[PDB]
Amino acid sequence: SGVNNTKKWKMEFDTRERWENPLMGWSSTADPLSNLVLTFSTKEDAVAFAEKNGWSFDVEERKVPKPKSKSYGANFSWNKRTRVSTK
Amino acid sequence: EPFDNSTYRNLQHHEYSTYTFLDLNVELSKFRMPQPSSGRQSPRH
Repeated sequence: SGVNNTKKWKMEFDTRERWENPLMGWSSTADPLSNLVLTFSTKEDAVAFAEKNGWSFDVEERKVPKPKSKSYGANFSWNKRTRVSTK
Repeated sequence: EPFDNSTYRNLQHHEYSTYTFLDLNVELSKFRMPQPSSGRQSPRH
């Protein structure tokens, strides 16, 4: 329930083939840019880096939790259906 | 009459029954008045 990991933009590369090593069963791969993920302070800087290096991108907007409206009194309302049946 | 402070008279509680409280609450209801209504028959309704 912590949001400290949702404050920096990230850039990542599409997942590629990941097969099983015949000897022991490791996750063998042949994609060098698989574990490389960059961080960016703002979306514009990230897209500037993507265009600068000539990488096709598809930017997703930053979702933000909509501001709710909490109230302790509504738990014990008299006319409404928000009255809780337990504590 | 002579202010007999020496005796106890609250002995009526000795001859009480299991349902005495609720039974005496029952016929007391006709002296009550219409309870207020909140609208819906239940918070879940």
